[PDB]
Amino acid sequence: DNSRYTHFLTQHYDAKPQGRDDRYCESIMRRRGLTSPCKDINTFIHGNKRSIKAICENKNGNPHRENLRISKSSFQVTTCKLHGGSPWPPCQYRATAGFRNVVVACENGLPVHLDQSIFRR
Ligand SMILES: [N]
Ligand SMILES: [Pt+2]
Repeated sequence: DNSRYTHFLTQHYDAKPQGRDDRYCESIMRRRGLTSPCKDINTFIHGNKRSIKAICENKNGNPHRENLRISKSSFQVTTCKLHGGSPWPPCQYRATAGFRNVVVACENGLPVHLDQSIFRR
């Protein structure tokens, strides 16, 4: 099984978003099915899928806290934060474009969870 890996990618991977504005967040949250109810905060990693998997092995990661891993590389990311309001569509989102290392949980050398706490801030 890799269902938790492809689910991590649907929820937290966007290869090349072009524009990382409010409208982009509002669009992608709908496409990835995170608007029923409106997810309060969600982060998309950009760039190569290769380098995100490599976080699970010592090449591109370290141990972090209890169950997690933090990346050695920095990643282009966009955080989408809910304005208002209602936990029900329509969901408006504020986009914050960042560049830093990511915290994930790994299993079978694949990321299966993103720690959103480092992007709440
Ligand atoms: N996740
Ligand atoms: Pt998760």
